[PDB]
Amino acid sequence: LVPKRVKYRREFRGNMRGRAKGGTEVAFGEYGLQAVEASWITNRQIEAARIAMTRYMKRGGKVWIKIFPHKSYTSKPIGVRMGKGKGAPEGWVSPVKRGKIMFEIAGVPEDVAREALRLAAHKLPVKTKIVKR
Amino acid sequence: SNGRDSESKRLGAKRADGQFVTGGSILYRQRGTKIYPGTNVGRGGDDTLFAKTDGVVRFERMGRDKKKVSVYP
Amino acid sequence: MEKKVLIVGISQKQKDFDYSMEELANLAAANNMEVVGEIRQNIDRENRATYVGKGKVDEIKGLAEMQDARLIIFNDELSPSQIRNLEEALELDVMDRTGLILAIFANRAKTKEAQLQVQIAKLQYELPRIFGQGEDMDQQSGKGGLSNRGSGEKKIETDRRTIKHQIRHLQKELDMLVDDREVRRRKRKKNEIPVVSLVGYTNAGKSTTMNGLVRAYSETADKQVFEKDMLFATLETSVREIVLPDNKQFLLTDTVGFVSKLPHQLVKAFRSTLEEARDADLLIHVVDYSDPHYKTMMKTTEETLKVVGVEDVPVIYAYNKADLLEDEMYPKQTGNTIIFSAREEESLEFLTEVIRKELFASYEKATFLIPFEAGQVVAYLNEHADILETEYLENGTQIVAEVSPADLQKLAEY
RNA sequence: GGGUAGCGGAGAAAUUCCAAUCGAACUUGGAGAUAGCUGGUUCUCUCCGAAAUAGCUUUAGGGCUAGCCUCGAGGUAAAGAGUCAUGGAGGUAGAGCACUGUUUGGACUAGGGGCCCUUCUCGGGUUACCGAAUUCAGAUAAACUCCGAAUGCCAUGUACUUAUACUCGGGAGUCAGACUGCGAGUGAUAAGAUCCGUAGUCGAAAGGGAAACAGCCCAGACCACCAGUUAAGGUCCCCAAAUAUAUGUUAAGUGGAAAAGGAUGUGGGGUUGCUUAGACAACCAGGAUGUUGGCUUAGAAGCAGCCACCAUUGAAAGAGUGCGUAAUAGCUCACUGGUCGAGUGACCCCGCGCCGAAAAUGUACCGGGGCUAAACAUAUUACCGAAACUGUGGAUGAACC
RNA sequence: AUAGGCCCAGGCGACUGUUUAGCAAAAACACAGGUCUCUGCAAAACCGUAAGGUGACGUAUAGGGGCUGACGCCUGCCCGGUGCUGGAAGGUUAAGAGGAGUGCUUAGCUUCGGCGAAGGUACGAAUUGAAGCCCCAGUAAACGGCGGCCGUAACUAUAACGGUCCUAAGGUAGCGAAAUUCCUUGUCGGGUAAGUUCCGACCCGCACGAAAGGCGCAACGAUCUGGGCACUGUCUCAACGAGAGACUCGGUGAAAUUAUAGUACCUGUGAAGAUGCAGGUUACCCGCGACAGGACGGAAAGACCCCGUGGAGCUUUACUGCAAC
RNA sequence: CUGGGGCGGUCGCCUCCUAAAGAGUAACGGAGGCGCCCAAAGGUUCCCUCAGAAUGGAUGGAAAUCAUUCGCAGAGUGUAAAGGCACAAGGGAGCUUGACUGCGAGACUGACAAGUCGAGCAGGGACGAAAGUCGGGCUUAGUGAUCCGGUGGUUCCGCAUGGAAGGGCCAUCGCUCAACGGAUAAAAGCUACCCCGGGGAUAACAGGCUUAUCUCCCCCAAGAGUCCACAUCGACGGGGAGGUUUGGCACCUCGAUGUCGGCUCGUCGCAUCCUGGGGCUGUAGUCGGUCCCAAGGGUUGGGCUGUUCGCCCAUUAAAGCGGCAC
RNA sequence: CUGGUAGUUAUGGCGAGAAGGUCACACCCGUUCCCAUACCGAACACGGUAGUUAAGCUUCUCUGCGCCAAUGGUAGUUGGGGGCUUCCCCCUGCGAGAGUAGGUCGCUGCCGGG
Ligand SMILES: Nc1nc2c(ncn2[C@@H]2O[C@H](COP(=O)(O)OP(=O)(O)NP(=O)(O)O)[C@@H](O)[C@H]2O)c(=O)[nH]1
Ligand SMILES: [K+]
Ligand SMILES: [Mg+2]
Ligand SMILES: [Mg+2]
Ligand SMILES: [Mg+2]
Ligand SMILES: [Mg+2]
Ligand SMILES: [Mg+2]
Ligand SMILES: [Mg+2]
Ligand SMILES: [Mg+2]
Ligand SMILES: [Mg+2]
Ligand SMILES: [Mg+2]
Ligand SMILES: [Mg+2]
Ligand SMILES: [Mg+2]
Ligand SMILES: [Mg+2]
Ligand SMILES: [Mg+2]
Ligand SMILES: [Mg+2]
Ligand SMILES: [Mg+2]
Ligand SMILES: [Mg+2]
Ligand SMILES: [Mg+2]
Ligand SMILES: [Mg+2]
Ligand SMILES: [Mg+2]
Ligand SMILES: [Mg+2]
Ligand SMILES: [Mg+2]
Ligand SMILES: [Mg+2]
Ligand SMILES: [Mg+2]
Ligand SMILES: [Mg+2]
Ligand SMILES: [Mg+2]
Ligand SMILES: [Mg+2]
Ligand SMILES: [Mg+2]
Ligand SMILES: [Mg+2]
Ligand SMILES: [Mg+2]
Ligand SMILES: [Mg+2]
Ligand SMILES: [Mg+2]
Ligand SMILES: [Mg+2]
Ligand SMILES: [Mg+2]
Ligand SMILES: [Mg+2]
Ligand SMILES: [Mg+2]
Ligand SMILES: [Mg+2]
Ligand SMILES: [Mg+2]
Ligand SMILES: [Mg+2]
Ligand SMILES: [Mg+2]
Ligand SMILES: [Mg+2]
Ligand SMILES: [Mg+2]
Ligand SMILES: [Mg+2]
Ligand SMILES: [Mg+2]
Ligand SMILES: [Mg+2]
Ligand SMILES: [Mg+2]
Ligand SMILES: [Mg+2]
Ligand SMILES: [Mg+2]
Ligand SMILES: [Mg+2]
Ligand SMILES: [Mg+2]
Ligand SMILES: [Mg+2]
Ligand SMILES: [Mg+2]
Ligand SMILES: [Mg+2]
Ligand SMILES: [Mg+2]
Repeated sequence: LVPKRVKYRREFRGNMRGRAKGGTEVAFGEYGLQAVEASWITNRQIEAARIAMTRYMKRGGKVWIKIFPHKSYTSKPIGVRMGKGKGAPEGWVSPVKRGKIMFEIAGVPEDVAREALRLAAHKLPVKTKIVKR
Repeated sequence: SNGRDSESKRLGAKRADGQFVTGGSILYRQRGTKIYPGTNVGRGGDDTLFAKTDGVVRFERMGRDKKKVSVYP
Repeated sequence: MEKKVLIVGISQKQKDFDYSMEELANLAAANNMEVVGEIRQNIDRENRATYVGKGKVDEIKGLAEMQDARLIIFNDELSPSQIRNLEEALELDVMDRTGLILAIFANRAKTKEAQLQVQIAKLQYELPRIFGQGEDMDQQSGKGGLSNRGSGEKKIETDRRTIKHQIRHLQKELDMLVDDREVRRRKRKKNEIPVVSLVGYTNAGKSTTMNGLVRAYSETADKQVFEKDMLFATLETSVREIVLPDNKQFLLTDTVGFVSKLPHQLVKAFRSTLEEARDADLLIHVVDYSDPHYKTMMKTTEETLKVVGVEDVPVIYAYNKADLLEDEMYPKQTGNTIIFSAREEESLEFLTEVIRKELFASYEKATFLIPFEAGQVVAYLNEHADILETEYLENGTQIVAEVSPADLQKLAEY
């Protein structure tokens, strides 16, 4: 998951204060994985969690990724002093605020959904809760 | 490759609503008409709004989305 | 959108230089790069300053702008200076065959043991190319030749403590993960079960031959290896129990593929993977017969196996993908030579017979008389030997079979 | 014994030698060279008391003007400060998707590309391979806004408090700042990092607390007192004051470092299934029959594997829950009557705990002792506790009578 | 008692000499030899303002300067650029010469307005006016520089031979992991039980490279490098003995250093490494012989590093100058 | 200038974001522009409305022009961006030169130098029937002082007097002075032969903070392991501890904390190399593997490399890893 | 009653449906004159009033689109305190945006004709 293009190549880290303004109620699937505390979810973590959910379902039922990594983040290499302008873009993150349903799934029984989502949750740097519609 | 920026142009309101001003007092500095000339007010060549006569400054609405500054003696 | 690259080759009196270029183009497709240009220069010995003659270095720069290639790929491993001289002369990025293979593995590689092997290679490959830059770095802008107490050198251990120390850490880590293989070997070794190891060139079809023999001749036929029409599909050895319809048992092992001009650093890592092949009872060399350059592929393979340390091991030269031809018949044998199609069952049933001729020779016929009270021994003969006939008397059961010498000690009383 | 002398000699050449001095000798003079640099600069009390910023600078550790201090003077609807009221400018927080960008999933047709193709791929029939619109639902933003606060800011008042303000002169110092909180950037949402904003303290602030501890908490030292009351923080002993009161929690020395994750810890709630016409635990029978159900296989007889998974005797027993056999035999469960005589079994939420938890001289992650409260929670009240404030006496500046 | 250790194999320098008085004795300097160049004699060159000198009481087989460095074999291609030397007489240029004219001034003349001689004065055009430069030739033991592309070379020549493009010309002979080698502890051998050093073949410098010489080379060296024999307290691993000092006594008697000191340890704390602060833990008072962990011990206002509109020496196609020619 | 200095980059002006809803506000923070242009692209009068899509039409094609309907701007606005603009500031046409001279109450902005806006008055105009508007351009960049020269003008001065020379005043022109408040008309390097003044304001060593990186330990479990996730391993991802690495920072020390390796002497941690005890094992046995407990003692002679390290020879029960100013 | 002309954030607008007409208003007929078209009497201008409410115009109904919009709650937040500090919580005051109940097919002034 990467933005096809971006207005600006570099961008503020921002902050993660408050409950997510939207996407706090499961809207597509039966079951959803709700963030309980805030964190940056990198695209590498979203892919890890997606494959983990999907493999366990065996091409059965649907998986909605409700978060997208819109925000680039930069880094400085090792052995580079501070200054000389902002570092090069490294990757892509989605700042997930608390209460944000990150994944949703439908078309499998509760037990498989609940199992799929715990496998997904173990790849994410955030405390999760499984919630249903 | 960045590092540049112009001097700030100290735009915005220079006298308050309800304040006695002398003729020629700049009321508002602006690019374009954020605010429009009212009664006894003129728009300078760079959109500066100024009092044409002495009087009290009044910022009014002039129709839903627009705004104007008048000077009533 | 696959980026644009340009490939450069030099015939140092190479036997089939034409293939080496086709292959490097195939490799470039595998790394996901679009080969726009093919620059061939026919000199005897390579220019130790710019790999190609300084004349061609312009002829490339010219074609690289006309085709718009972001980087240029060189068919031989380039010296450090050899690279820097091109970087400046071309004003473009440069990647030799070694760095191009190291990229392909790095992608394809999805086990720790593999990932480390390839990290060790890339570091061993890159270490030099940083050395000359790391020494030149701050020779102009230095501490006035260090007339101070600071002590030490910025000449050595700028690289050797940045890289080379971590190469020592990564080898120490890889040694620990290959010593754990001796513990997984332990049971097979102790049980003295004969090992039939597949080798060959990439795409040869060996991971497919394996899949074939696991469908047909495995108790658990749910488990097939990854097969696909890409270069270096497999990178980690598999081991699968093959139980023939007669009840003879061997292990079938599928390894990494080989490819011409394989980096002398990757070769050190390979030795760990081919550990089962060197210790194999039989060696099955699979060649792609359908391809034109198969005598070229086969010799390049053998030359590699010698470097890996595969010596004095019974070999069988299986020629594969027969179906792609119309002239040749499917199953044929001519000593070590065997023509077959990995897709087809008849081919495998035939390959199976060839294995059963080389491994289970010591299996000879013998007669046994087992009283009814010790039935368990009838089960052993039904499970661990090929029964020809099963005779029944009043005193007990009389069964004549092909058994191993190991069984002719155990059932000796019968 | 002689010669070559410093803008110079001499040199089989090293910057080598020219009186213990040599990339240019020694001595006197110019000369108290110059030094935006370092060091140093000597009596006392009283009143006030900064700055470490802006701009410009061959400027960046210098300077100049301004800002901030001080002294004097002047005029002065008091023009300064706070709050209330009233008015107003302004797009941040939040939010939102109306625009612009980023984006998920449907539905919808265009088309092109796959796919078959009477075809010249002109036209059909399919597509889920792409596709640009289109709507429906749903997201997202420092450089998006249909919206939009709190504050802050500018004014006005005939409001209530308060006491500064401004102008002109004389004299400055300052132009390395630090940390803490809050809002940002840079960084890795690292730094006792760096750079702004904003408040505070330090700087230039002693006192009490935080073991010790510029920058944290409390609070400002005119002098004296063997007086009093309080702040933060405390009250078992070191050590002044509660071994205080009430109701709970914790067993970990948790308290008195540490996460993902893991778990039959313990307290409280809240749903809920079975239950003296007998549950749940154990103990006493039974646990059969078609029948080795069929296929498969050498053998598969409940129990390698595949496919079915019906009925039967009644108290009910699966075409079988685990072991076992080579296959059989054998032991066991489910599932029922009997005995026994009260509870027993799921799930969710909260409190406090547990594991996860390894570093180098010596206990060493409460200052110590030591604590099962001397810990924690909620509520209460006494006391201790500062150079705070008060009392008494004294000294002293200013203003006004 | 006093009197060479020796041998094998490399690098460098021919050699004996010379050198950084006081950290370098060498591979550096010198050297004989080589070559280039200047110099016709009041020589050139050098010192000096000059006179006067050295050169030389010499005279091209001589003298000055540059480079190279015995000897042996050799020293390739390039004169396009830069220098030097010569040529040519066009272009440009200075002072000087020249003085057409033009301002200013005024005796007059004025039709008002303006004209305006003579003289004076301030400028001044053409024309004239050298070297240098611009241009042409030579010169590399002057400063310097010494390529690609495409085929055939079946081999074998890392660098041939044949086509082309460009160049002033394309690095010749010889040599090559080197006092020179990035990949590189290059590859194979030797030597060792084990050899990143050493030695010798392959590969190798993008060609190291021919008088800032290339390649050899007997003799020579307090030169550097590798190996062997001798021999041994160098070491396994230390022991004993002698003298001088140390120590005690008698005599004599300094020094650097030093805020005052009744000057423990641990863990912490703090300008982030504490004898001195906190909490603990230890500890009777005073010495002598010993040892150096600490007192961020002593010594020297850090040589490194930065800064200062601080110096100084050196360079040059930095600026501006000056001698000399 | 500079998260030491050098190298690279930058230096003045304009727009935005950073900027915390007045103004202002830093960084070698994030993005872009400028060093002009226009005789109309200026003034004024009058008149007008754009983009795009649907639909139909010859050359005509997805897209030229024409017609219709729907179209608040999805266009345009010389030129970046922001703020504006459909009564248009956008588009036509007619006449024009106000892209005027003298000024200017009063404001804004500013340390100063400068910069910005300005009603209104007079002279004389342009357009307009008049009202009126017009001292350039929708607004905000497009520039550079003084000194010294040049040209033009002049009821100014003219060194006894008349002139003149020369100066003054008004107008205007000539340097990338761009390091853009401009040291001069005129300015590059080396110092390891160095020197002085200073600085822990500032680097190299060690300490400190930090812990990205590093080492070690974990979670999840797709895989590997002959069947078989968890004997032994473990991808994609996730969470910690440590403070030995590579780094970041510049807090102590520049009136000196004076050095890598080796030698001598050790001491400490345990994340244990050996020896001791145990659990699991792909533990038949032997030989092993792995984890738990365990720091009492022990833990080597050589060759090569200056080498820590490494490689090798030969041993050993073992030839542990770290800390202590490496 | 209708023509003109103002004011008022669209509660005023748009869209849909209906009715009305010498009392104006309008379209409508003409191009001789003033005056027009970068071509066109379309427009602009001028002269007519045969013809018609079809359209604009005026009045009436409608909540489909827009527009306006409480209360309550929430977000945020000044000040004051706490934590386990990517942040979170408590007290006091202020208090959105969205969403919702609901409101709206305007209101108001002058002048002429009726
Ligand atoms: N027609 C045909 N195709 C074959 C045959 N054998 C293999 N292939 C195809 O060739 C592909 C490449 O062979 P595969 O076994 O996957 O590769 P491999 O031999 O394992 N090589 P590697 O593992 O190194 O990538 C197979 O995936 C299969 O599609 C054959 O006999 N005939
Ligand atoms: K998680
Ligand atoms: Mg700014
Ligand atoms: Mg203007
Ligand atoms: Mg394969
Ligand atoms: Mg020297
Ligand atoms: Mg001397
Ligand atoms: Mg003097
Ligand atoms: Mg002096
Ligand atoms: Mg005071
Ligand atoms: Mg926001
Ligand atoms: Mg915003
Ligand atoms: Mg700081
Ligand atoms: Mg602050
Ligand atoms: Mg101070
Ligand atoms: Mg204090
Ligand atoms: Mg204290
Ligand atoms: Mg102090
Ligand atoms: Mg009290
Ligand atoms: Mg007490
Ligand atoms: Mg007091
Ligand atoms: Mg010599
Ligand atoms: Mg010496
Ligand atoms: Mg010596
Ligand atoms: Mg003479
Ligand atoms: Mg020489
Ligand atoms: Mg000579
Ligand atoms: Mg000449
Ligand atoms: Mg060797
Ligand atoms: Mg050596
Ligand atoms: Mg020559
Ligand atoms: Mg030469
Ligand atoms: Mg020589
Ligand atoms: Mg000698
Ligand atoms: Mg004595
Ligand atoms: Mg103490
Ligand atoms: Mg001593
Ligand atoms: Mg010292
Ligand atoms: Mg000093
Ligand atoms: Mg720097
Ligand atoms: Mg720094
Ligand atoms: Mg602002
Ligand atoms: Mg005169
Ligand atoms: Mg400047
Ligand atoms: Mg030297
Ligand atoms: Mg000094
Ligand atoms: Mg410092
Ligand atoms: Mg500084
Ligand atoms: Mg350091
Ligand atoms: Mg220190
Ligand atoms: Mg700092
Ligand atoms: Mg000192
Ligand atoms: Mg342990
Ligand atoms: Mg050694
Ligand atoms: Mg040390």
